[PDB]
Amino acid sequence: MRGSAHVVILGAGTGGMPAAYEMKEALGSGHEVTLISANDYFQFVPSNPWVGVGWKERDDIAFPIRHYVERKGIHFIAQSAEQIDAEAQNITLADGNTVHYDYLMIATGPKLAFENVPGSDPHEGPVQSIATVDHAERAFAEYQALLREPGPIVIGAMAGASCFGPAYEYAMIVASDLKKRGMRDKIPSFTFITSEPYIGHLGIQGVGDSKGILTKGLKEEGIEAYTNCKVTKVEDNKMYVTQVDEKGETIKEMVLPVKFGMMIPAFKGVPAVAGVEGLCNPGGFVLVDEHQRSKKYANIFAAGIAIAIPPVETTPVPTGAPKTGYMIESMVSAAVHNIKADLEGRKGEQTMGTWNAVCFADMGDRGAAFIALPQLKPRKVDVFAYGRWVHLAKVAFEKYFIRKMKMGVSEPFYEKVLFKM
Amino acid sequence: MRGSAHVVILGAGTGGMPAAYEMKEALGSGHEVTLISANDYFQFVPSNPWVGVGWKERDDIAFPIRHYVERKGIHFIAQSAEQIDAEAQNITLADGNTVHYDYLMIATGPKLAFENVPGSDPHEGPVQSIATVDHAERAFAEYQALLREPGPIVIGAMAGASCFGPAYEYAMIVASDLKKRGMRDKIPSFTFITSEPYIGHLGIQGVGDSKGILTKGLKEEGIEAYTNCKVTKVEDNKMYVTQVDEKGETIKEMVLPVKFGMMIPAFKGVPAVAGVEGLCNPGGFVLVDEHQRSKKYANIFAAGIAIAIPPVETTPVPTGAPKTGYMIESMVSAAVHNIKADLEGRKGEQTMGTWNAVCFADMGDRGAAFIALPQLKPRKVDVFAYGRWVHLAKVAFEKYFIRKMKMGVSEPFYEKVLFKM
Ligand SMILES: Cc1cc2nc3c(=O)[nH]c(=O)nc-3n(C[C@H](O)[C@H](O)[C@H](O)COP(=O)(O)OP(=O)(O)OC[C@H]3O[C@@H](n4cnc5c(N)ncnc54)[C@H](O)[C@@H]3O)c2cc1C
Ligand SMILES: Cc1cc2nc3c(=O)[nH]c(=O)nc-3n(C[C@H](O)[C@H](O)[C@H](O)COP(=O)(O)OP(=O)(O)OC[C@H]3O[C@@H](n4cnc5c(N)ncnc54)[C@H](O)[C@@H]3O)c2cc1C
Ligand SMILES: CCCCCCCCCCCCO[C@@H]1O[C@H](CO)[C@@H](O[C@H]2O[C@H](CO)[C@@H](O)[C@H](O)[C@H]2O)[C@H](O)[C@H]1O
Ligand SMILES: CCCCCCCCCCCCO[C@@H]1O[C@H](CO)[C@@H](O[C@H]2O[C@H](CO)[C@@H](O)[C@H](O)[C@H]2O)[C@H](O)[C@H]1O
Ligand SMILES: CCCCCCCCCCC1=C(C)C(=O)C(OC)=C(OC)C1=O
Ligand SMILES: CCCCCCCCCCC1=C(C)C(=O)C(OC)=C(OC)C1=O
Ligand SMILES: [S]
Ligand SMILES: [S]
Ligand SMILES: [S]
Ligand SMILES: [S]
Ligand SMILES: [S]
Ligand SMILES: [S]
Ligand SMILES: [S]
Ligand SMILES: [S]
Repeated sequence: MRGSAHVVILGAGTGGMPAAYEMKEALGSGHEVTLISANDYFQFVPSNPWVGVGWKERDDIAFPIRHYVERKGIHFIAQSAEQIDAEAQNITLADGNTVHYDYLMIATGPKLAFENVPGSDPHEGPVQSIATVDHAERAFAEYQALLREPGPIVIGAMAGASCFGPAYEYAMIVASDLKKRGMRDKIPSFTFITSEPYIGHLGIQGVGDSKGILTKGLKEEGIEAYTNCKVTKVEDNKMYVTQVDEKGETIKEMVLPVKFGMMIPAFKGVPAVAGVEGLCNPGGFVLVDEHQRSKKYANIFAAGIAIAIPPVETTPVPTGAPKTGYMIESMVSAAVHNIKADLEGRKGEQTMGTWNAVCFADMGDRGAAFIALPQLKPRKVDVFAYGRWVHLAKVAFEKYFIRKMKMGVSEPFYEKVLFKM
Repeated sequence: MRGSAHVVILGAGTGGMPAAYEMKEALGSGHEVTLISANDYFQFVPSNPWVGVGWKERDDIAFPIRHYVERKGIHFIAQSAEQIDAEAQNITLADGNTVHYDYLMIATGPKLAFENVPGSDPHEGPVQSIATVDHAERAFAEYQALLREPGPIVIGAMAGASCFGPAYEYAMIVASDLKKRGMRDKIPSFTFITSEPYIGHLGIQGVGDSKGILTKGLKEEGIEAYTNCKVTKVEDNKMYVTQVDEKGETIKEMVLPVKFGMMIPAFKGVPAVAGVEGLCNPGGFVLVDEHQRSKKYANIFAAGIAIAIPPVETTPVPTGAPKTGYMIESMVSAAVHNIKADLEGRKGEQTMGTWNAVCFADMGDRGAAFIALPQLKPRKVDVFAYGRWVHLAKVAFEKYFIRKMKMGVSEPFYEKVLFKM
């Protein structure tokens, strides 16, 4: 309402949860902050690969949202948005109720585009997913069925994927768990299929010695690896793969039987968001300016995987650059600051800052991590690390983030940097 | 004087220069700030290895101090301190004049302890030094004499050394320059001798894959490498080396002819500082608390290589941990803050923060760098990087630091971190 703006945050994930707390803290008691999300619980996404191999349980990485945001004055609606009318500024929920907003912050993350590859939906065949805790529990169930009846394994990343780290991670811990169960030698073949132009490209043209280190890691585990691949269909428990060369010409086709599989799908924008006229690019990603404001609607902002970021490279098989946690939080922080500014007359000048990608993968006793910025080479920081300490950092960060999501965030978030001061 | 404290900074190096500017900025017009140093010019130390192989000239890395600090209100005395009387609070200069102080900040850096190894002084034999621009110009002159009359090369680090990075760097660029001159095949032998327990220990128990990467680098260049070595004497152009095992027992002795050599010496405290009764440990390093205040004299502070830092490890051949640029600046910043606090009644609570080591080495087209913290394992950050980007960062940092040393420093120094914002 006038003088008491209603700010709605769509999606309670890595960007949306923090955004709700920060929005409420920034606006105070004079404004209404409503968080709307498809699930009633928060999940810590980077832990999903561990759930998928049974090293972690749902209860370790997820928790009910309601009580935590409500005690901060935030209204919570555990309902999926089905439709967004940007003119009337109304959101239609799954149950048919309508929520009005004065400002909308879209943090809806990715639609997992299984439809790009017929048969690839986790519910339609042997190719599973670890993108969400629901999918990862199902992936683990299929992993156990593999343990009962050993057969070929295929893990990797589809054409259009932008999130390659977790595929390597999942391949490695699957291999590790198989060894730990004395079951590794029962596996007929273990294949890694990726749309990357080379191993360890990671959608960012490589970082540090990612290529050499990931190549050697897969070889150490007896995992045969194919790059420049796109999967055309999954059918009769077989994966039809087409491999191209630098100029997109087919250099071979393959048919791989799959008893147990996991391919990271391409990400698109979720339907309620993509469905908003003039809001998104053809992928369903929100077109925003440097202030996280939609280029079409001045009272719509976006952060997280939901926003569109221009490519800088074009690979033989389509691939995308990842949108990772630290950059997401900078997007959120910026959106909250600029919305508050709007409420108080000013144009917020805050931006996301420099593009960066940061990723941590835990293999059990040791981890791998990278940091790359900015997007294009030569970079200011281009590092790849491996060791027990990376594992310890992942464990520590997970504990911290989950606690923050329960206790609330003021907050210039990453002051997890005073481990210096 | 009372109500107008006189603050003296001893030594105009990596810590002392910034300290003088920051002290003056922090105290203002009501207090006198005097900078006293042995040389009338500032030099950028990390560039010395390049001078030593002729890739850089003195004029690229050094400049006259006087006009730059004087225009900030800082008094400059280009004279070495010979004696410090901590009771009377008087400093005796080389020319016999005496300077009184109310507060003294010691930033005198290392005494290069050539006396530990008879014959090892650059002026007494073939073993040269790249620790200072004076030494590096002499090292380069000897390098040219090697070019005229090829003979064996020995590069490395003495027992008690704490600064290993530059030895590896110097070995690598010497090898590289020899190749570029079509002179590499004329060299009878190229040996690397270190007190480290293994290649790439770096006095910090290794960082990232420093061991594997430095080992392979030396092998690539046809440099034969010996660890756990101490040099007992240099005599008749021969280096007498003793190699021990884990328990300090001699496993062999060697006599290496040397036409051209460069060994990083052990560092001690400079004589004027070490000579102050009760100020220093037996190495001549100032004993300070976490606030950079001498444990004996409350109006004496210290920062940089001059302070004592307890060992965390004890190697078969004595070695030390390095004290590098970012930690030095945090020491300086702390000392300045706590001295100002003292002037205004309070006890400054500011500390150096977490121990860390950061180092950059430029090989020409590509560089190697590391970051390690804290000192003891398992670390929070333990990274080793290599690439063209490391080279670009070194080049950039040198330009920045030198410019800052001319323009002055307010200043919470490392905001060379807003390459993010
Ligand atoms: C397996 C995996 C591992 C990852 N590892 C890392 C890592 O190590 N480091 C790192 O920095 N990043 C990592 N990422 C990338 C990225 O940080 C995460 O994907 C992150 O969760 C993205 O945050 P988000 O807020 O944009 O989307 P999400 O966290 O997915 O949140 C989106 C939210 O919106 C909700 N939603 C969607 N549609 C609707 C709708 N119509 N109505 C209401 N709610 C809706 C969803 O339920 C969800 O709650 C990982 C990604 C995955 C998939
Ligand atoms: C070859 C080399 C490479 C290095 N590379 C790196 C690097 O890559 N990264 C990094 O972070 N660190 C590096 N270091 C380590 C460290 O950062 C430097 O040694 C740094 O210069 C130390 O700063 P300081 O202020 O303690 O001493 P210094 O910079 O040596 O300054 C001491 C000053 O005190 C003066 N002085 C000494 N005695 C007296 C006296 N009696 N009276 C008056 N003045 C006196 C000296 O002339 C000098 O000006 C390098 C060291 C060396 C030697
Ligand atoms: C985070 C995003 C990236 C993708 C996710 C993770 C992918 C899986 C990683 C597989 C790597 C396994 O392979 C491992 O690599 C490193 C090489 O750097 C080796 O380790 C080597 O360097 C490390 C330091 O970095 C040293 O501590 C170690 O002593 C040395 O041997 C290991 O001996 C090898 O076993
Ligand atoms: C900064 C303090 C440390 C000491 C100072 C410097 C010591 C000298 C460094 C010698 C290293 C030379 O050896 C070099 O190492 C790296 C391995 O990581 C290799 O490079 C490898 O990893 C890098 C990334 O980190 C990739 O960009 C590269 O494509 C890959 O081949 C090079 O092919 C090899 O030539
Ligand atoms: C340029 C700054 C990078 C941040 C590095 C320090 C600590 C944070 C690690 C990165 C990270 C972030 C930011 C993060 O938000 C996240 O969760 C989605 C992770 O997964 C575990 C991460 O690993
Ligand atoms: C933990 C923070 C580390 C700082 C990294 C970012 C940029 C600075 C590089 C380190 C460095 C410092 C601090 C530094 O003071 C210095 O000069 C003595 C260098 O030599 C070139 C350095 O390489
Ligand atoms: S997935
Ligand atoms: S990702
Ligand atoms: S990734
Ligand atoms: S990631
Ligand atoms: S040296
Ligand atoms: S050093
Ligand atoms: S070093
Ligand atoms: S260094």
